[PDB]
Parts: sequence; structure tokens; C-alpha cells
Amino acid sequence: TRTVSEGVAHIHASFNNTIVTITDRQGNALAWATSGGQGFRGSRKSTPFAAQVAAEVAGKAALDYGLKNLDVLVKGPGPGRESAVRALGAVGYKINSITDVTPIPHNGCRPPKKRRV
Amino acid sequence: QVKLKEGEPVDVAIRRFKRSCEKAGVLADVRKREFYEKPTQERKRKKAAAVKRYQKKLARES
Amino acid sequence: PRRRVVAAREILPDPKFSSQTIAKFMNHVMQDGKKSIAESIVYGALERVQEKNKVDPVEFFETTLEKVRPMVEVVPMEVRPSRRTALAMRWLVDAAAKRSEKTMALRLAGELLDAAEGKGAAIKKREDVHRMAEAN
RNA sequence: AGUAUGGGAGAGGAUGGUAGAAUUCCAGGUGUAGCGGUGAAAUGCGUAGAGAUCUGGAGGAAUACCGAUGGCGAAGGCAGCCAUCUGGCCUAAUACUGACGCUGAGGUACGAAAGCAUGGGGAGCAAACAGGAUUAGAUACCCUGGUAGUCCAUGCCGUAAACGAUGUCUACUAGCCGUUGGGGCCUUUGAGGCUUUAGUGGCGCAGCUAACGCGAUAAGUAGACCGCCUGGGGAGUACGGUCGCAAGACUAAAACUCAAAUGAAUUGACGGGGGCCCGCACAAGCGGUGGAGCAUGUGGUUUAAUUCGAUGCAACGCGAAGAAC
Repeated sequence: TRTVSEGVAHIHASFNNTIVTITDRQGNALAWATSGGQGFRGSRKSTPFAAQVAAEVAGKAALDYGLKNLDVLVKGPGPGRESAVRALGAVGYKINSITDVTPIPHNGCRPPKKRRV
Repeated sequence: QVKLKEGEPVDVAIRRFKRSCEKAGVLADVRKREFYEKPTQERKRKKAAAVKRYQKKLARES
Repeated sequence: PRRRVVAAREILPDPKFSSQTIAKFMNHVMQDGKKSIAESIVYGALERVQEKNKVDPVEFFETTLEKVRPMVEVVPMEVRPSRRTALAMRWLVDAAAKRSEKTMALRLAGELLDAAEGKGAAIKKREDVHRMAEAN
């Protein structure tokens, strides 16, 4: 129902999944999709193809709200960041600026132990 | 903060952003944050890196 | 191989039409060295298509081949030209085998004419390749 | 060897403030079916609404980039910024004392991590433990949780591959290339080039060594003092003693047993080490076997006998190129 012209895309790309969330500014969610929601169960959730599929679904869902230009933020060292950002242009939005917002501690908490695989 | 100008394509934007992130080296810190490295291992790795650096400098000098 | 590059084996033109494409189609049709049977099958179909539309047998065959030719395999990459034709002939013989008629020559002519209008299992498989290429 | 006066570098120590990033939790908006995790899964979280995203709050611990074969400290060790108290070191020239030195049995001080005592604190991580996997079994490695502890105050413990596996002090003995803190000279305008000193590194002559290697930061040439060794096990063990709240630490044997146990290097062989290379090895194709009936050989079973041999690839239409007598 609500109409907004400028939006923000969030690509949370981990090593096990990728979540593409489309919101307006001031961070109110409008549409989202994940690789788990399109089959791709188990380990296949991390493939770039699944990220592209999720990004297409999210862009088409947001087209109903009617966005034409958006700003993209990618966080996480996932294998699907490039596919997720590419699929939005294929859908038809205008990417005003796309950036990386991964968090880095300034020597804070202690990470878990190393795997002896 | 890769801000695109008027008319670059999406692929050009992606590749330029990838180059910017490669220059920034955030992914190295993210990988380092996955598991805890003990001070012994850290000192050993840095000593090996220093030795390799000094070996490289002499080769580039000659 | 591993070290060498083996040259492709050049096939002689068909002694009746001087058509390497027709010769390759005959080689694809032929089983266990029975060249005469394959020649009869192919020539019968070429004459049948000529009667049922008065068109040149060679040109009509090349046009249908280009219609049933794919463009991509499958990881997407561009299929080299020889494999395109080799894959199109396989589809055209396989699908023609499954029709119901008195002789193989009549089945081949019938499905050549059918594919000339884009109606046939070979073209359907081509659209399947198109779909699964859109998948990647 | 030491003292006074000028200057300099530093994560040296103790106390108290303070800043930003991030994790967890809590409250509230937007929003809706997944999230999480693995080699693949599952346990687990979620429709009384997660995960994602935005705002605010609470608390604990550690200080990205700079960062360095860098620096400081007797060693153990010491990293955000600021203030207070405080130790040592380097550097210039005069002045001053006049051998005041070196080492050091007993003794004494400090001494990582884990551990102990009393009182606090507890975000993350995580012995013990619980569950899910894997496996012939799993008690482990992997996954989901998780208590001591890790943090603070006041004490104890006195051990580490506490290592440069190299006790402290002094003098002498080719060179070449780096780097840190100072002094001096030279250009000539500001950045470079020569020296000298105290540290910290890489090569290398002589010399030394079983060899590997060391080589002005000696494992070279000499001097002073101390500690320690005398085949491998039994054994850093028992007894006695001292210390400790405890865990334990320190000092420290013998009976008995073997003819070896060790160090360095050489040639092979092997590696679920690394490079390079080849082959119908794979990839791309065309036909088969594994399914049916029959022929033939083998195993087994049966029989009076079912003659004997061949047994992964490299035995099984093999000896047998031919059993009705």
C-alpha cells in the first residue's frame, strides 16, 4: 500500500546462507527472501545461484511497493554477495551506491577454539 | 563507499567494488576472527613472515 | 590424449549430392557398417520431402538443421560449432525413430517436415535445453 | 670502579580516571516463515513471531589500523588515551674520590600458566558434564548446550621445551650488507654522504668441532670464581628430614636386571609430504557384462568314487590342441 521511491538493500552473506532484505530508509522492512525459502536445502543454501534466486524474488516483491533507485549494503564474507548484487540490476533497480559494512572488533571478545578437523 | 556515477553498468560497479574491497582487506580480518589464535602461534607466524620479507628484499636487491 | 592434438577426420562428400552434411547424417544413421541401408533411408526421405514440398533437398535439410541446432550446452559456456551439428543430428534421429510408420525413410521425411514448422520432440528437447540454460 | 651538573628514547613498574569498535542480553518499532550448523546430517531456536533491519538501555572483558629481523626489563614479562608517584639506560665536556673491584658455598628476593584460601564479579570462551552424529566399538576428534576457571582485592603455592637446550666478568683476533637510540665532520639549504658509540640482525676468512655448524652477540685465543656429569633401566622413585591449608615441592639411595642405550651424517625404501611427466587413466563417444535361456570352468554340497594341480590384479573356455571303452 505504502509507496516509497528510495530504498536500501541488505545482503547478509554468511558461509552457510545468504539473506537479502529490502527496506526503506530508516530501516523499516518491506520484503525479504532467503535461499532456504526456495528449496536449496542443506549445504546448497550457500551457492551463488541460490543467492541470485533469492535476490530476484526480493526485487520483484519490492517492485510492488514501487522502488526505482536503491542503496545496497553487503556484510559477511559469503560466496553469494556478487550474485545477489548483480540480480538486482537484472530485476531493474538503479543501484545508486553499493558498499561493504562488515563489522570488525577493535580487539574485543575472544573467538571460539580452532577446529581440529 | 562505492558511489556510482551517471552511467556505469552493474557489472562495472560490482568489479570496481570488488577491487575496492580487495584493497581494503576487510575479509582478512573477518577470516582471522573465525577462530582464536594463541600468542605462541601468532609470534611464530610473524617471525616466519619477517624471515620471508628479508629473503624477498635481498632477492629484489639482486 | 595428453600431449598431442589429434586432427579431425575429414569425411568424403556424398557421391550423389556432394554434401558433407548429408554424408555425416548418413554416418549417424548407419549401424554396424550397413551403409547401403542408411543410404536408402536417407535418400528416400530426401525424395519424399521434395514431393511433399517442391524444395531443394539440400537447402531444406540445412534450414531444418539450423532450426533444430542448439546454442548452448548444460556452468554455461559456448558450444563449438561442430558439436552443435553433431548434437542436432542425434536428436533428429532419436526422435524420428519413435514415430509410427512403415519405413524409417518415411518417418525421417515426416519428422523433417514436422520440424520445418517447429513441431517435434527434437525442438521440444531444444526448448528444454533453453529452459535449463535459463536456470544457469 | 663510582659521584655532581646539561640533554634524549622507551608496551619498565604502581595507583586512579576516561574513549571508540564489537559480542551477549533487555525494551520498543518495520516485517514473515524459516534460522542455525555439517564432509552430509541431526540435537537446538521459531507462528504465545525467530532470524533480518532500525532506535534506546545494561553489563563485562580486551585494546583493530600504527606494528616493525622494532622498543623496554635481571629473568618471568610489558601495547588505546590522560594525570600522579617511581626504577633503570643512552649521550657531551670539564670537575671530584682514588682500586672503593670480579665471582660467590650457605642465605635471601623476584618468579608464566594451571591450582588453593576469604570476599566480590561474570559479557565471550570453556576442563567436568548432558544430548546429536561418526564408527565394528567412540569412552575422542565434528555439532548443539554448559559448571568450575579465565577478571578484581588480600595471601599461598615455587613449578615449565622457565630454551640461545650456550653461568657471570675481562682483554685480543680478516671483511661485506641491514636496522634502533645518541655524538662528531662534510657539503650545501635540506636532503644526503662519511666516521664513532651502545644495542639488535644476515653472510663469511683464519681458528674450532664427531658432524651438523659457530665464527667481535664465538662454540676462536687466554685469565678469575661458581654450578654440574661419569653406561641404559629401577628413578627425581622409597626411607628420613624441611617447607606447604592442600595439591605437592626440595634434598636423595639400594637391592635387582641388560649388553647395550645414545649423537651426527650416508645409501636405499616408504609417506593418507611437495613439484614435473606419461598411459583408453579420466573426460568426449560407440558397443557390452550385471537381468533371460543355453554352453563352459570354479566353490559348495552330495557320492563308492565324484582323480590331481592352478586361487587378488598375475586362479576360474587354466594344464586339457578335444573323458562313451
